[PDB]
Amino acid sequence: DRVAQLTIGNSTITTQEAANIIVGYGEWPSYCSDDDATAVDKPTRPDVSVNRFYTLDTKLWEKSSKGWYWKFPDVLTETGVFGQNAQFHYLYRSGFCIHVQCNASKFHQGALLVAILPEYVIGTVAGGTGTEDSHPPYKQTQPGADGFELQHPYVLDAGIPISQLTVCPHQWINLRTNNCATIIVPYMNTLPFDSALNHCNFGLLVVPISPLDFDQGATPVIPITITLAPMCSEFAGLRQAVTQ
Amino acid sequence: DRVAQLTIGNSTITTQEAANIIVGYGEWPSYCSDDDATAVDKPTRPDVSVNRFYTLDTKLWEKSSKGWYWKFPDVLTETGVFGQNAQFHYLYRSGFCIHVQCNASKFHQGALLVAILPEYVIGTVAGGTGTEDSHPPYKQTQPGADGFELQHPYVLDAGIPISQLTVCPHQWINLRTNNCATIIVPYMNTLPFDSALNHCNFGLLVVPISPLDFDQGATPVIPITITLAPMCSEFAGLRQAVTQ
Amino acid sequence: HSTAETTLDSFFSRAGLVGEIDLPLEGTTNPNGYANWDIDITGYAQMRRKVELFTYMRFDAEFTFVACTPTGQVVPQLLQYMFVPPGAPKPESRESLAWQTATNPSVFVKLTDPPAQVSVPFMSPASAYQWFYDGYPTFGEHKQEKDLEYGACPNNMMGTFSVRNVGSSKSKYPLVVRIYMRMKHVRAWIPRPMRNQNYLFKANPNYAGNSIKPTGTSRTAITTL
Amino acid sequence: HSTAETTLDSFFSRAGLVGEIDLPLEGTTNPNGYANWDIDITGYAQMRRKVELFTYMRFDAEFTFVACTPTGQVVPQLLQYMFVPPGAPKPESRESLAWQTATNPSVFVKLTDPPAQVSVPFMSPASAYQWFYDGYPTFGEHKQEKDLEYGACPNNMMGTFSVRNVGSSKSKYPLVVRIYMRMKHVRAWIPRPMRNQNYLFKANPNYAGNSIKPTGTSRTAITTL
Amino acid sequence: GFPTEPKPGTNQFLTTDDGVSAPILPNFHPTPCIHIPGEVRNLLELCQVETILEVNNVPTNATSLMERLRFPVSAQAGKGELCAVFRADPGRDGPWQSTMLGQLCGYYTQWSGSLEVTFMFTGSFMATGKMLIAYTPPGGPLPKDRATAMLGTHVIWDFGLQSSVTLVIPWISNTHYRAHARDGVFDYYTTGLVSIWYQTNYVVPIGAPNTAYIIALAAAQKNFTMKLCKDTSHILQTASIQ
Amino acid sequence: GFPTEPKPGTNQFLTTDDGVSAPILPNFHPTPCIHIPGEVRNLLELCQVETILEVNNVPTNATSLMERLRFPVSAQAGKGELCAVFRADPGRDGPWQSTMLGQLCGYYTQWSGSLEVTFMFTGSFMATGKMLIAYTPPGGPLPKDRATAMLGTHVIWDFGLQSSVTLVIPWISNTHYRAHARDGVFDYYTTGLVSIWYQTNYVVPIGAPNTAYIIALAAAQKNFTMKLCKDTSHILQTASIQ
Amino acid sequence: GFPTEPKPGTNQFLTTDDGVSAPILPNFHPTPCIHIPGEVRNLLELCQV
Repeated sequence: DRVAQLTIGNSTITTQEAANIIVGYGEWPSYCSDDDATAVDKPTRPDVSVNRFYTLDTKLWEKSSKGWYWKFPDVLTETGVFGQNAQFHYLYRSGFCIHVQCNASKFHQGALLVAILPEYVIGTVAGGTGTEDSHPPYKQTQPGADGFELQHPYVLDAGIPISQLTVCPHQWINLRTNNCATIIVPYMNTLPFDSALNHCNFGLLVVPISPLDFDQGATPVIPITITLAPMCSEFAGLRQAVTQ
Repeated sequence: DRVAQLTIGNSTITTQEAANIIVGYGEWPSYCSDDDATAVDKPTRPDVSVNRFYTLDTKLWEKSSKGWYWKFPDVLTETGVFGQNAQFHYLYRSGFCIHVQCNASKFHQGALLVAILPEYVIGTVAGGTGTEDSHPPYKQTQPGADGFELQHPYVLDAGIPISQLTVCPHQWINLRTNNCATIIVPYMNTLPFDSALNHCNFGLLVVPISPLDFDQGATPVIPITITLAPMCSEFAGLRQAVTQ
Repeated sequence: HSTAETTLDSFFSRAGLVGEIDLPLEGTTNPNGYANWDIDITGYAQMRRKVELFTYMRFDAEFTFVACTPTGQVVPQLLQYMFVPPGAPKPESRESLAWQTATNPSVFVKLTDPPAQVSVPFMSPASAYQWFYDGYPTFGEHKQEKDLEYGACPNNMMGTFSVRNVGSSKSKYPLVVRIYMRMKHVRAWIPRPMRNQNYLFKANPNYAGNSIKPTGTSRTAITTL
Repeated sequence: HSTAETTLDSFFSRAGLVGEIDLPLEGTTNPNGYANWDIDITGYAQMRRKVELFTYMRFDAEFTFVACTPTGQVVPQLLQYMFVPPGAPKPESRESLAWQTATNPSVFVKLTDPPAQVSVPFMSPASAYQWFYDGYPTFGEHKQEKDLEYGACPNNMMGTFSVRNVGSSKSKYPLVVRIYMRMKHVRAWIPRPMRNQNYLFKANPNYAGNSIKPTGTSRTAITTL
Repeated sequence: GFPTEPKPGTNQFLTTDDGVSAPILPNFHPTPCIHIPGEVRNLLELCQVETILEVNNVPTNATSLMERLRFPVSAQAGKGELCAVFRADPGRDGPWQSTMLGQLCGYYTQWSGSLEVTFMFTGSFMATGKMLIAYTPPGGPLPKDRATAMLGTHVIWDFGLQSSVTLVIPWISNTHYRAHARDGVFDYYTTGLVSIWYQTNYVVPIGAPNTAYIIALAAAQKNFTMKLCKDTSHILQTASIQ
Repeated sequence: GFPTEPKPGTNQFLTTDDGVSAPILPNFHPTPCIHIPGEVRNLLELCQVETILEVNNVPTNATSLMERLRFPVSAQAGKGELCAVFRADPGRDGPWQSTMLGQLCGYYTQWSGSLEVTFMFTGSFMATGKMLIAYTPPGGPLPKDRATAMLGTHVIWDFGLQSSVTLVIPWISNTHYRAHARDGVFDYYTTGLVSIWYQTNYVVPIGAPNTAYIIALAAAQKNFTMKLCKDTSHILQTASIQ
Repeated sequence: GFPTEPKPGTNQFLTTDDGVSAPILPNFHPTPCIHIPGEVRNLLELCQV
């Protein structure tokens, strides 16, 4: 139960210090029913070429880090064959298998909260005073694969408490216990299909709740890598490639 | 299916470039039920002497023609034994088999829309400005066998779009495909019988949607002939002959 | 996806304005405390355009009468509505003897009561009403002077609707009666092209010949949006 | 101990204020005897905070309209409420032609009658309403000037609610219409953290950055009550 | 009497309320209903009947109105030239406004389903040619050339004995229903674009016309549906109707 | 008509009355309901999900808000020193206000059932230690020392591979339900007190941090129930929301 | 009481409306009907004379 292997497509992930697997809302990704669908054109289900593990950028965990987030359909729109299909097709649909990995040693300590927040809408500080109706820039609402850093993690940059973020599919990475978190997310939206460009079904939040710490001499560079794989990907409404 | 023969009475029509047969509103002409009738006198059903093909005047299709129309009970009221019965009797009832014929060559081109418009009420241009409540003359509402030419085909001289005239039993004569149109119309009215003089159950419209064209040298005279036969004719309420 | 909202009843069973009667204190329009409205739903464009989508129509209807002053003010006044079928005596005054309604159906309401509502059957001698009648109602010569009768079908002329102040003296307030109609148990035959131009008159499809506008919007070029 | 009072219906099926419309005699706020309220239950904190506990919600509702003057006085006045779905013509005046309601649903009531009440279905083109939409409604470049559209989901924009004095002259009294909503047959998905800071605007979760208060009460020391 | 308690909505007159009303004529019996041809049961029956699509909605002249009903095709230079273009949106201002489908749509807020457009070639028997009718789903800008248009849903049409060809505009949407598309925000519900290109060329012998016309007829498929009644965008009346 | 007789309550508008109301749209049919993940049926489903309990509700500084989410533990002098303390009352001002349970409680006048608090040690792998979490039922004043705290319900927690431990605050009440406890008279409904003590000591080798933190997560048990809906004590709004 | 909602037509007096009306004489019983010759059931009986 502490060891596990995730194989999908032509990619395999290994781990010897896992903490089980979470299946968001107790549901596995699935394809769209014939009665839940509307688009009449036959969709493309590329399978193995898009349903595989993509490893996005690595972040560095510092004793003062606040946390980061990634919007999901988004992080992959410019990567591999998944990205190509997401650009050529109007409609997209899929679940995800997210595997956040971060290892240290038996002498390091700290705890990361890895959670999935559906429809993660970002807010602004409203000019500090709260009298200015400002809005988050494109660079912040859809940060891409590089993710974005939280400025006010306590309120998740959206006026909501992070202490309650656990009502969402989550898992923790407690260095003294495990070195990775695995969460499987089904397609969640009020529509059977939607644009992979304009809409971000959910956001991945990785936030340090218990600060990283260690004594001088132990390796100081502790990376946090994000690996994710689409599941049951379906695309429809073919046309030319659109970036945004 | 491209060839056909229509025999009724002592008349026969032949064609080797037809486009099937249309049966208006999916119903064949029939006689009046004993429960749909009111007039108590026994009707006359002359059969073969009136249910036959009558060939009315011929029109010339020009590269600039607008289109023509014929009101139906009317076109026949002064022809053959059908006309005599229509004049001597107050009440009349019957269906029709309309066969519009027009042939050219494999080098001519053009398309005629042949349609049946029930209760085809004619309107006027209202003095151009639309402030004068003028009305169409008898010569135009009931043109007889010579038919009448449309002044504003786009609106069918009645303020309605010709582009939607296809919701009525119709057929096209596309010179590169067929050289005739056959439409069978049942008796349509809100009464079981009616006057063949005062009321015109429907109108036959022949309108060029795609202009006639050909190169100089090919015969320039392209006629459009209208042949029609009453079906299941019934007359009642006998008296002296009335013209109008 | 359901196809229920496109049935004839779903489409037509919605009350709409078809009549409007004025009963002012001073003026030249029904200033004697009574009015005779010729029953014709062809006086208003919205309702008219819908029904004119079909040639023939058979249906029962629900008439609602909303009354008040020209400002929308509700006043304590008693009115009498009377249906006068063709042939019955039309009232010539507020105190006409015809208001005895020994046989005609009448409704007595106060403007303070909720709008009067009533059910009407299909009362045509024909099997259906005709929004279009391509012919004349009588025989004989059809001269210029009588072209007024072209397209006039008596099977659609259901009579008159009369209103009055239930009294023998002038009313203290100016009134207005709006008539709404809701069709029920609808049957319809032979669809036609939908009205293209503005309506000008009731008994006919006349259009302004100098202002013949296209069915819709236009653009600069056929190759550009 | 029963768990019935914590079902979604028990929790949400309680009418609460969601709208308030003013129809004064003199002023700069709807002084012409009519008003157009954009249907949005996000204008009042109590009702808003509850529904924002969930991300998506599907439900039918019961709207009640309580009308009276600014002093709470009941006056003999006749009003007309009209639901104008998106696309329908919004009235531009008290005598607008749109008040004919040939198709839109309307309610005519006197302030002396008990508050009008009506049932509304789930009318979104989506399978549920979204209190939160993390995205834009249209494609293209998203410049500073158009950031106004972020988080705006048309599937939640149900139209307008219009009110007027049923008349052609100025009303004799100043009016106020309070709109209450009671949810029925409720389905809800994906719970979220409950509003932490004061609300400032309707179409968004903006908060005063200089007045970020703690979720709750505070104390001197962690080792003392 | 029986204890009652009137609720809000009392006395209101809801235009679309389907209730009972007192009958004005007791024991009245309507004229029997004869059998009449062409009875309609559902409006969708009409949405499936093809009516002329005004693709050539350019001429506004008084004498040139009849030519919006058909567009030209003729001998070209052989470089896959563009013939015509138009939005596939049914309830939007444009070519579809001339069709019965477009008109009935005006009465409903939302629609769903595949559409179809039949093109009839009215040239001469001796005229030959191949066209490429393409349908570009949402997001795809108006294809600049044939090589771009052919990447979407399309059909190569060959002129012959069978005068017409049908381009089916399959229902390819993100939402189950589409509200009417307009410029701006509601362009979210756009259906896409249709464009006719010359696959080869309009070829003809000596003695036959160098220009022929095509007539487009449009309607809906069997899976087409509409919902939420509303009034058409236009009211054909300016002043009171006399 | 049928004899009726209206009673008191006529015309009143009761906010919570569940009656029938006239429908505004006849024959209207809602958009089909697709399947959506995470559907909630009862709020008690949420009261059982653990959310971070702000035991260290001391820092109010702008930059120090994130540290209320965890409290420190470190090498001591070995005399059973006190670590932290807090009231077990769910719907009372204090640490529980940061939890989902505490927030949902705000919407109900009364509650009943056992509560649970899970403590997660986020020190290093080399750090060891044993703590004593004690729950003191009503009447018991804040225990002055460990020898007094251990006389109530408690659990000795040993740090190890299993990072967390759960302190169950059993439902020990005189009444079947408890209304929210406040200072003064309503302190009658107090649940008690929780206090963490050092059973032994936080031990660590050379090279490992001398201070580590603990994160407390709280929720309700399966026997937890709430009744009598009311509005939360706070309204997040000062002026009109624009 | 039982929630009701009066519709248009309320209070109107329709001459031909066939409804119920309060009886003025409770338990009143009419004089028995003897047999009388020439009873008419339908006016069409007279149109044939």
